[PDB]
Amino acid sequence: GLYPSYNTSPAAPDSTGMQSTAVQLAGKIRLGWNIGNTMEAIGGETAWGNPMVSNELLKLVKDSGFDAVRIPVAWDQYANQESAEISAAWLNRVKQVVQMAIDNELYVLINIHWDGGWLENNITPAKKDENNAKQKAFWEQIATHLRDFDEHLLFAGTNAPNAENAEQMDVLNSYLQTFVDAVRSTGGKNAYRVLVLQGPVTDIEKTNELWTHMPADTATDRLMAEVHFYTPYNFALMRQDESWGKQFYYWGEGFLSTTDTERNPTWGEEATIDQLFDLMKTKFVDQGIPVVLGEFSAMRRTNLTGDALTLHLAGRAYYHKYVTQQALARGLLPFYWDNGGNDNFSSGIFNRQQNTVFDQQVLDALLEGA
Ligand SMILES: *[C@H]1O[C@H](CO)[C@@H](O[C@@H]2O[C@H](CO[C@H]3OC[C@@H](O)[C@H](O)[C@H]3O)[C@@H](O[C@@H]3O[C@H](CO[C@H]4OC[C@@H](O)[C@H](O)[C@H]4O)[C@@H](O[C@@H]4O[C@H](CO)[C@@H](O)[C@H](O)[C@H]4O)[C@H](O)[C@H]3O)[C@H](O)[C@H]2O)[C@H](O)[C@H]1F
Repeated sequence: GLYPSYNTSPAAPDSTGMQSTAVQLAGKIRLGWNIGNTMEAIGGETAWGNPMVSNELLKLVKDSGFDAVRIPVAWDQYANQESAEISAAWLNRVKQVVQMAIDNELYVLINIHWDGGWLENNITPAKKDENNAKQKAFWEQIATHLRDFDEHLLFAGTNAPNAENAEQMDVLNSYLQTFVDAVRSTGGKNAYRVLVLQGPVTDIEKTNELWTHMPADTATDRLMAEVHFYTPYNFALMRQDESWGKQFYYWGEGFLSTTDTERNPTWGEEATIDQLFDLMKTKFVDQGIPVVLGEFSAMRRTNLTGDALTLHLAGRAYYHKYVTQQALARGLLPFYWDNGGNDNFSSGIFNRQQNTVFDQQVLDALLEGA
């Protein structure tokens, strides 16, 4: 025992408000919104330029057409490093955000995010034992504190674990098992809660290649898989050209340039999106395991001027509709990655300071795809 036990009040198993299976719950969610760069920000909830989460925001998210929110949460910076005890004040703040999301009739997925990297960048044999110990200690606390919420609340054990090979995959399977056991151990509604497990690098191709089995669960039919999606990188995230490749400003049938043609895609088009999603349908969905698509977005390039900009914006919108639509058609639940920014290279579709829509075009694209 590196750390004390935090499974200090285990409760009797409680199935009340927990009647849905993972498949049934996935049936209720078609469009999801990440509260990005907020509860996971290093330095505090407001450290990365977003205000504290308010009811008014969650209300706008609901009223705009989202069924669910994914809330990235940081924990390690709030914990005593000797004991792994998480601040009581932080636990209550997270609980409070969950409560308000569930009061606006949203499903809610809470994780341990990148979190400064303690687990995420350490899917390795040398770190396996210490990280399991912290995974267990944190999840005991988070689950105990959030135990009484009904099936509107789901937990995801990690964010984007960096497992690049079979030996790292084995370590990841260990981290994911530690998460399930920790949560189930607390009892209460946590005996039945739907949990979400992440694939290697949350990458479709690597998941298809390395994923072996789901963790063992004392509960029946209560697990989902998770991947993320930024294909093609050159369009969605790349901000400068490199020796290895050029940025794409434009994407989709009908929105390609004839003037700056080096800025059209050379890969990662519709057929590729289709092919990648079909891998997750076969590995998971077709086997009765839904798949959460926890993170996707193509950033805005507002450093373009004139018809270049207009064309980028059209393709950028279509990209979000196509991903949303083609993911839903295959049993993946799309959660848009929103960082709150309204400036160049950002992904915020709301203006968080005013509780209004900043990017109506991408909002409509998402809803149409939905
Ligand atoms: C899936 O991928 C998503 C897309 O990459 C991830 O979201 C992105 O997260 C990074 C944080 O990265 C850490 O967590 C993820 C790990 O994979 C990384 O290895 C870690 O480094 C965010 O970057 C942070 O952004 C904040 C906020 O400001 C920026 O973003 C908003 C935009 O409007 C603005 O123009 C950007 O400047 C940065 O905080 C600011 O920093 C400056 C400089 O010190 C300071 O003046 C500001 O006051 C301060 O607010 C921060 O330094 C930067 O790391 C991405 O914005 C986010 O999209 C997702 O986490 C992953 F799971």
